[PDB]
Amino acid sequence: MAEPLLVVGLGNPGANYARTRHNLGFVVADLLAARLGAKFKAHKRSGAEVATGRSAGRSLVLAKPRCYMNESGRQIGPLAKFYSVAPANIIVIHDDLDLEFGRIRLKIGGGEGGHNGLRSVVAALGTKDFQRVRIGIGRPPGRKDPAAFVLENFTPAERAEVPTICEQAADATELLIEQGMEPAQNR
Repeated sequence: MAEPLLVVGLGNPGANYARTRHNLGFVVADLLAARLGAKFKAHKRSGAEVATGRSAGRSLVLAKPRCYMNESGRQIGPLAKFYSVAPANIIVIHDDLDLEFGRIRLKIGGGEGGHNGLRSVVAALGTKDFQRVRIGIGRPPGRKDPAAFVLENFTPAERAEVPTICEQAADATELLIEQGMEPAQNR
C-alpha cells in the first residue's frame, strides 16, 4: 500500500452536457479535487485532465477524460499505465441506470449497466475488476431511449437533490479510500 489510487469520473465534455445524467462522475470528481486542494492539469501524455492529491494518507491521482464518453477507455487505459496503477486500485464514478435515483452503491466488478463509458474502460483495461462508485439516476420513464435519457438534464424535481447526492457520492468515494469494501458500509 505504497501504491497510488486512480479516481476516475466519467462524463462528456461541453457546457450543455455538464449537467446531464451521464456527467455525474465529472461533478463528483470536481468535488473531490476541490476537497483535496487539487487542481486539474491538462495531461497531454494520455489526453485526460489530471489532479493529484492525498486522502486518508493515500496517494491519489484523479482523472476526467477530455473526449466523448465512448472513448474514456482510450484515455484512462494509457493514464492508469502511466501512473502504474493496477486495475484493482482504480475507482470509477459513474451514473447507474440500474440504481434508483439517489442511491449510491459501491462494488468491484459486476456488470456495466448499459453505460457506454464503463464498457469503454473495461475494453481499454481488458478486465472488469476495477472499483465503482455507482450513482443511481433511475430507469427511463415509459417509452424512452436510455442513451438519450442520460444526455438530458435532470428534472427540476431531481436537480434539487443532485447537489446533495453528489456530496454523498464524494463522501462514499472518500470512505472507500480509507477502508475498502468493509465500506459499502453505511455507504
